[PDB]
Amino acid sequence: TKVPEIRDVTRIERIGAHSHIRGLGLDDALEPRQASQGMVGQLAARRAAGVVLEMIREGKIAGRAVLIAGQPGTGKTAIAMGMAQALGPDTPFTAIAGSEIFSLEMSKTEALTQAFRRSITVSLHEIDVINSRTQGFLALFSGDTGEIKSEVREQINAKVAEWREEGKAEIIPGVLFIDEVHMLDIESFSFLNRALESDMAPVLIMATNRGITRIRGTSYQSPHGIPIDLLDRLLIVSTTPYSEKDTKQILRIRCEEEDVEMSEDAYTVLTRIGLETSLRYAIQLITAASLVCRKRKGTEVQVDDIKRVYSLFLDESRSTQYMKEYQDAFLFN
Amino acid sequence: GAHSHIRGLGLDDALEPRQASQGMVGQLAARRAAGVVLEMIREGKIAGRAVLIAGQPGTGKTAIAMGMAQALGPDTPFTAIAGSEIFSLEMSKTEALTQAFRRSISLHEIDVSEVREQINAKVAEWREEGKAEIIPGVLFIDEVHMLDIESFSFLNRALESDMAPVLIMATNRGITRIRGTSYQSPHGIPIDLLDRLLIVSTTPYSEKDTKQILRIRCEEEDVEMSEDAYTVLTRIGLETSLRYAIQLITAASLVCRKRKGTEVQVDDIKRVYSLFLDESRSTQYMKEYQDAFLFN
Amino acid sequence: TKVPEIRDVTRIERIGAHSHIRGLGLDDALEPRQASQGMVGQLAARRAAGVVLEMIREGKIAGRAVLIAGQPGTGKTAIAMGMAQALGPDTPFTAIAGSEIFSLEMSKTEALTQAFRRSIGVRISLHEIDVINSRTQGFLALFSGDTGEIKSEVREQINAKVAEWREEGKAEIIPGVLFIDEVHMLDIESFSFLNRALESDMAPVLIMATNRGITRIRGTSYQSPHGIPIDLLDRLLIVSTTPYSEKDTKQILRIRCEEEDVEMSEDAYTVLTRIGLETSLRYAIQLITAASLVCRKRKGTEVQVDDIKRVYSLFLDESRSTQYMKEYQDAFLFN
Amino acid sequence: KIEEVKSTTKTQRIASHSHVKGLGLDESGLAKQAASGLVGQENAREACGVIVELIKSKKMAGRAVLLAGPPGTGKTALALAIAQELGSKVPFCPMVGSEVYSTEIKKTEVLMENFRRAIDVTLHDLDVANARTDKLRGEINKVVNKYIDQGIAELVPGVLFVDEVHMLDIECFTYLHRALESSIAPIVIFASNRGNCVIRGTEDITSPHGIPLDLLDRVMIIRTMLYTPQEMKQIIKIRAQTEGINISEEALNHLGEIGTKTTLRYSVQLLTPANLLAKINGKDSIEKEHVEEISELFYDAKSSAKILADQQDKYMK
Amino acid sequence: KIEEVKSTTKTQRIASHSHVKGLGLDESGLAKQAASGLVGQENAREACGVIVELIKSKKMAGRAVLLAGPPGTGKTALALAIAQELGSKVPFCPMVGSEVYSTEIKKTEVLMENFRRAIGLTLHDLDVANAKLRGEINKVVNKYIDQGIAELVPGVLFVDEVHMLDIECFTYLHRALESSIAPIVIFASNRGNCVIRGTEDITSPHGIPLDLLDRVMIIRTMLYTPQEMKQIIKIRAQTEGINISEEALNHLGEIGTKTTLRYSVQLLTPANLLAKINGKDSIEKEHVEEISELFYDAKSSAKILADQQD
Amino acid sequence: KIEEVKSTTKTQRIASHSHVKGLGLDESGLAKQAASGLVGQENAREACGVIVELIKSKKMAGRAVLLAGPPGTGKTALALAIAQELGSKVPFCPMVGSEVYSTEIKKTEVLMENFRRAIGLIIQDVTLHDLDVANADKLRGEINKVVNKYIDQGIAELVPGVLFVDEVHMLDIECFTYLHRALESSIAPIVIFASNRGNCVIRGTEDITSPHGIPLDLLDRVMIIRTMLYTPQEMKQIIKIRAQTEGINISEEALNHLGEIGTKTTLRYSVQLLTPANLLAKINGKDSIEKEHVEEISELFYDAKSSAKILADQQD
Ligand SMILES: Nc1ncnc2c1ncn2[C@@H]1O[C@H](COP(=O)(O)OP(=O)(O)O)[C@@H](O)[C@H]1O
Ligand SMILES: Nc1ncnc2c1ncn2[C@@H]1O[C@H](COP(=O)(O)OP(=O)(O)O)[C@@H](O)[C@H]1O
Ligand SMILES: Nc1ncnc2c1ncn2[C@@H]1O[C@H](COP(=O)(O)OP(=O)(O)O)[C@@H](O)[C@H]1O
Ligand SMILES: Nc1ncnc2c1ncn2[C@@H]1O[C@H](COP(=O)(O)OP(=O)(O)O)[C@@H](O)[C@H]1O
Ligand SMILES: Nc1ncnc2c1ncn2[C@@H]1O[C@H](COP(=O)(O)OP(=O)(O)O)[C@@H](O)[C@H]1O
Repeated sequence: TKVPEIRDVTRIERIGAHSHIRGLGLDDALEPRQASQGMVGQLAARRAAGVVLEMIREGKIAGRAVLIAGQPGTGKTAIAMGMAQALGPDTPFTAIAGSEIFSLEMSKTEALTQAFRRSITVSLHEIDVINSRTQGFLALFSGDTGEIKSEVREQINAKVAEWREEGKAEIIPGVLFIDEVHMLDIESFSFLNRALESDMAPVLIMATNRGITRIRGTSYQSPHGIPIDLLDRLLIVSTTPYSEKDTKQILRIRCEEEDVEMSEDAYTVLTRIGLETSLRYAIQLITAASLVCRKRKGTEVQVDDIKRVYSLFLDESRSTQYMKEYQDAFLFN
Repeated sequence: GAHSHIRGLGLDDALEPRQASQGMVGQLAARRAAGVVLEMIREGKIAGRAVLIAGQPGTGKTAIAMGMAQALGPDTPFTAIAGSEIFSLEMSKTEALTQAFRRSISLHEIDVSEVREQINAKVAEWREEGKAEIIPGVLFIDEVHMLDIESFSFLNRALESDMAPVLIMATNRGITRIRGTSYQSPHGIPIDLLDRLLIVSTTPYSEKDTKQILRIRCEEEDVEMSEDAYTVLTRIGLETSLRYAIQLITAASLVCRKRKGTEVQVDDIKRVYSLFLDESRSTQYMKEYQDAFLFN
Repeated sequence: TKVPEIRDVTRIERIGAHSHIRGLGLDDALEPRQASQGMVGQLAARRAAGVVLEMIREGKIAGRAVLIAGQPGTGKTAIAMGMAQALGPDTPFTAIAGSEIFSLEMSKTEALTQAFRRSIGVRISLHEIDVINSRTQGFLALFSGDTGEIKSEVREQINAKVAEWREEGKAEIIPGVLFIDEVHMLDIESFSFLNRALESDMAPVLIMATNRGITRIRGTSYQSPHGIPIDLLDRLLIVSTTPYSEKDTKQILRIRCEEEDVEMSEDAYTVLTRIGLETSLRYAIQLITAASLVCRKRKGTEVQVDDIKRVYSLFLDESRSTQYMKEYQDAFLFN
Repeated sequence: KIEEVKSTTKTQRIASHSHVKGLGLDESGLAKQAASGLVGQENAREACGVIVELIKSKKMAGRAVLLAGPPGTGKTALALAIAQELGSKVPFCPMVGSEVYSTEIKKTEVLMENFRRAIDVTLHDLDVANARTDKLRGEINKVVNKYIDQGIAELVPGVLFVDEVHMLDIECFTYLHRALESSIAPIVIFASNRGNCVIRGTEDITSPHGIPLDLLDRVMIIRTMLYTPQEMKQIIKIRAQTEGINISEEALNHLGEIGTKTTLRYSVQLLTPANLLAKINGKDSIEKEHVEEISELFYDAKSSAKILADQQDKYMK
Repeated sequence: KIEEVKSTTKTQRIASHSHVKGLGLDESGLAKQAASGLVGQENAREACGVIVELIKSKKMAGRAVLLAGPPGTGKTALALAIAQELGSKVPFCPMVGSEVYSTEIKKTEVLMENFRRAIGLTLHDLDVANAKLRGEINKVVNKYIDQGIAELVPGVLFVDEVHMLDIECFTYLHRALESSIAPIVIFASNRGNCVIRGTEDITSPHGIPLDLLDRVMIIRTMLYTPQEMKQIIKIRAQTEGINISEEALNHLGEIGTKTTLRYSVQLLTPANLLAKINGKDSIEKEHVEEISELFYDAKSSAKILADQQD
Repeated sequence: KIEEVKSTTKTQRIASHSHVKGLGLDESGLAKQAASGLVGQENAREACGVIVELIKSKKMAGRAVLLAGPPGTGKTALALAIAQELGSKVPFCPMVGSEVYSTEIKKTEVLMENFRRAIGLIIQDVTLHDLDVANADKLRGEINKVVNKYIDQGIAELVPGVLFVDEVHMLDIECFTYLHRALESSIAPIVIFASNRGNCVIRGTEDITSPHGIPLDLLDRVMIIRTMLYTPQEMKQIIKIRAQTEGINISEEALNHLGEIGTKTTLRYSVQLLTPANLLAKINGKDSIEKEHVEEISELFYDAKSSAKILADQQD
């Protein structure tokens, strides 16, 4: 009866690397200016997110959704995160994965309705941590799990039904981000079709990095692991992989958000690993490279403190290339 | 349905078919071999055995067992259920096949879970009275190669009863994988049941035999057809099927009626042939299309 | 409250063949002498069990187990039977195979707890106390055709009963010996139960036997040695048994004749040994009872080579028989 | 007791077929080139002119229609125009084949609430007022049977469209086939774009169109052909003037050559985000500079996997 | 309380063996050529004589018989001759291995009522006269044996098609076999190496696991010669009132060698009724040339269906 | 209401790691050759010196540590060495990934009882699973009402331990979701994985191959350290230390033969042949072990790699 004061359950650490994304950064005639609200590069895909931002406002997106298909490490989230900011200064944005719906504490219905209510002030699911059951104690009650009954879900759905015309309660459809869309089977793909028939459902952005793959759940192959009844209602934005000039600019914003002054010699060697191995690994080194400079007391990361942490921590490309060699010598007689 | 003109197998007392009798036209061997079983039912020796009618679909496989009920006593039940008819959602495989044996005895009209246990207790001593007697059924099963061995072991159970009807099965497949196990067996039947049943084989129709059936079914749906229309309709009866050549009867009785001719000419049969396809051309067309799309 | 007098309910038909072995056949300095206490051969695998017998005595087998890797027919059960006799005058023994846990009357945790309950010996085994207080059974073919239920609360009643009898000095507990035959039939929902049962102090010593090489682990899709998970193979002691020679095969068959009180001619021993090198040792033992019955039919009780060349053609072995259906079905694959 | 439950219809399903008025036929039984919304497809439009005769003259007892053709050749429009030939708002409930794989509700209720959505008031329209379920339909069927035996409310058969039919399993084909042998059942028009497929649930039986042979011989098959590049523009021209989107002639022919490489449902989908991009530049219609700009921002599904697969080999060595 | 429950037996499985009355052996233990119904099978009928003496001497403690041979070569007629020789009115119940897969009876119950069809006093007919209930009959059968008014006799259990039993039923066949009361379990197989049902990665001989194969004695049955198949059908014509001619058996043995023996015995009763329609008495050579064309078997029908369809 | 339930933490896993005292690092962060029991493996020991600094500086919010390397190299000895550098007996709970497949126990009640072993508390150190055995979701909920009241008064203190999870390719995809959810909540312990494979199928999907059998949404929060194989000049030093902890004298020629076994097989197989090579040495009346004893036990007992060859070669 009295829950507006407990509206604070927001993911800060997972989406905390996208702290320098304050919007798409577009002009009044849809043209990116190569540096705007922290976003750097990606000229082709950022313009296509502006056209989607139009069709949400006039109301042409009803019965449609967006799909972002590109290589991993090419800003598939930072485009979908800035669209939460450019659509409004306070929009909900939940970025659950595809494999995070196959759990054992709930079904695939209680784990996908929990995403469709976390993206509709406060979110609508945020009412269901206080108006459903009393929790919020120490660590093992995060390990333990209670359920939110459907009869609780029709108490809140009938509460705000008369507050809509009251004026003080306003609804804001946010943006749900289902990463790794091919992991979902069609026992849940027929639940996205049920919820997008509503009058308050958010815009549904998905992402994948797979070509013609198999639909999980059946024995047929479709593009991107999405059924063909739902592929014929999608807008597909594609991303282009970064270059040797865009990657130098990305890490310069991230060192600013983590107060480490690196030399210009160290910046051209950190994009050298970024061009070769990965982009989510090059920003991972920055914390563990500064901590070695602090123990030798310089407060300025040189090129030797990069090639030390490059030899200590591996990456995903080398950690399986070396175990391939050992399982080859183990196979040999 | 489309078996409404058969009133028996069309046999004399010496068991030789006269090739045109009681609606049955053609099927020289299998109508004679179903006269032996008609003597083996009357002599009370079919117990422990059943009939299987192998052959292509479109080949009298329903009307032979349909005629085997009216060539018996004058009012005898007949249940013709398919193979995959038992795979429902309202009932499991022990509910559907229980209502098949309760129908061809009808007892199922007296039934309509323990209601099956009270009527058998009711008719236990009502049968010894003699006011209304009991009769056996001619229970049919079409396309038995879609059943599984959780239902095949029920057929061995239900045939033990003294009030059981004569089972008549049917298939059109060769050495298949058994549904439920991992072995190959003939006709999709486990080998405990293949070694105890009579197998009848039907041969497909000729040019002359198909035309006599199309002449009969036109007189049952009272359409006046031309003579040149018949010799082009049976030509569809030999290349495609018989259930599709019987399907252009009604659908070309409207094209002639729309242009006010009251006689189905050769042009109308060569018009509805180009509108309503069949499974031999439609499956060919998308296979011919999806291969061309696969190339570039 | 009153069950020491209903002592023994045992299977006499499983362990009825290997009763001609009383001990292991070792000296005081752990070297075999090739003929002692029933044993006939395998001097390397019979003194490696002498090291295992020390670690159970000193108290260092807690955490490990024994694996016996060898062929079928070269005496894997008779080696583990020697550890039961040499660890005391009465230590329990249970020969349960791998494929007897897959029962439709009890789950795979009620069929492995009873194998760990039969091999805990208390002196005035622990499973025999439980089978009597539950219900009244042990009757003719109706109670063998039927079954009963075992309440789970009775097990902690008696496990807490002996927890008050042991420290008094009246009752003494002894860890037994458990044998798991054909370990390549156990799955990973049972291999993770043996790891959760060796953690105790009153647990028995596990002895496993297998005749498989690199076998797929049952329950998953990875291939390992012996069909055993990797968390268990790095705790095992593996002994290797070799096939028998011709001098050892006649010596075993010489011992098994006095147990079934048959007198065999000196010519028939040479042809019974040649079958023991052609099919198996277990098959040549099986012909002995069925050869003397033909001889008592013909009045004179002494089996020559005539009888051994008669029942060899009546009763086939399990290797020569499977060819005759394959050679028949090869003519059936052709039209 | 309540008979004003006016509208409870999935409008977003049939929003793309707002211009389909009728079949566009002559009184003799021939098809015109462009009439009542439809354009071209003279063979399948005459074949649906026979189905609307056998429905009205009580000759469709037990039969059904399978519209078999490539995707994007208007199988939904010829099955929607077949509902306006029956006359005066005969209902229409389209559904995909993969709709019945819902976890929260059983498969026998999804296909049942679609049958009671096709049978003015629909039968599922009365089943949402009386909720504020199998036990409720015993008395709701009773009162509509009470009304017709009184002689007030007339019962009409609808059209029930099942698209993507190869994903229906064998346990749901039998539930349909038990309902086709009723007296008040609607026409159960299917749709498939495939050849020989495996029936879902048997794993060894290859069948035509993913359909069992029990139902297949109660089925009339109609073939829809592909579209010419001349008749492709006349489809986009009707959809541009029904939505209020002016379009230049030189830009319409470029949008009609995109639909000769992809499906037609990709070209009609580009009408809205090209028009809203032409409102940024301050124009009323769309030109060739706009349609060429959308075709480099948005991709079709088949040419988006070709981008990722041709980089999949070069990313993994 | 009731002890006249005289007959409840599935008498269709043993209706085609109404001529077997024993193994037909002499005093010294050899086999005659044609005695007591059995014809041929010399090295298999003497093998079943040693099984009979191994039971009465109580030396079959935990063993079973496996009859491995091609179908049509007497695997059931030998298993009925054991139940006939080993005492009079000893129960016999031939089951098929595909009978434990029902949809209303658990495999615990459908295997338990098959053991108690074999143990006579049968244990199954006591459990049908008053119809757990079975435990009440235990005290009833307790008082009969110890008072001496009734004896306890075990029978013969015949498991045809053992390659279709799964791994859960084999353990129930292994536990209940090892009593001092359990009847002898006779197997029957016509396959070589197969996959154990329930493991699907492990191959074993005859579809039988190694727990129940190294305690089982194998007896092989050979095929039939065309001068022996003219003797089997001569008995079935005599034990049914069906007169026949010499030139009929000359053709009925040729159809025997082609398909099997069990199909030739099926073609007697329809061939007799074809000879009663025309008003004859004996099956001449026209009828056997006719019934072999009107009817078929499981091989020539499946081969003519694969070719005509394709 | 009890806080003296002293006996917990089963010691059969960590019985072979009594010589591990810590990482043994200098004041500058460079590795020593042999310090605090650990010998060799210098590159993977300096990397754990970086990780153990990140736990104290609280920058390990929602991360984990992989340890990829061949078996017999000490990825369990390293993970124990950083559960003692945190300070004053912080807990440690090792496991095997195929232990979540118990019969009667639910799949989450092996992981929930494993997380409560690695969270530690006149003050002595007890765990959250230490209190569960004393009083016995309702029995697990009233224990949490005791401990949260204690930190509000100022007596108790919660510390995170180390949850070593070995054989990570056996955890199915319904368990990694739990390991992604209860890793970053507030005070969850450091989760350390281990694997010795390459591209393995994620168990429960049968189509999606992945590096080390780990979902890709979890692998991008993981720092991978590589452990290398040993050389025989320091592999002798590993077996020299294990002999002095158990009190077993040994000769020079014995270790040079036992070091050759540790290169043909794992290192753990050469630690297996220390107690049954000493029990046979006391029978022959020799306190110290000569070369003929460890030659004798290496001929009696076999490893799992060599014993699988014997049964396969003699079968065909
Ligand atoms: N065009 C861009 N503008 C700003 N930041 C970017 C851009 N592309 C990538 N990034 C940064 O790179 C990181 C990649 O994040 P994410 O998009 O989740 O990876 P992926 O591309 O694999 O989905 C983010 O922290 C993001 O800030
Ligand atoms: N020998 C026959 N004589 C007369 N009509 C026949 C004959 N065989 C088939 N028909 C007709 O052909 C149609 C096919 O029916 P059915 O027996 O179900 O086909 P199938 O041969 O595929 O089983 C029926 O309408 C039946 O009347
Ligand atoms: N060294 C031995 N001493 C005595 N008997 C032996 C020896 N080796 C084999 N046997 C005999 O071989 C038979 C095999 O028994 P068992 O070990 O159960 O089978 P397997 O050898 O197939 O595992 C036993 O009857 C046993 O008497
Ligand atoms: N003959 C036609 N007349 C009018 N519009 C058509 C015609 N054919 C196709 N369309 C348009 O093309 C689209 C086809 O829809 P649909 O039937 O789902 O495609 P497909 O034929 O691939 O299934 C519809 O939006 C419809 O407006
Ligand atoms: N640096 C080291 N110092 C001392 N002992 C070590 C060292 N590394 C490994 N060991 C010993 O070697 C054994 C191997 O352990 P580990 O690497 O965990 O093997 P695995 O991962 O195959 O179980 C351990 O018992 C440990 O005692």
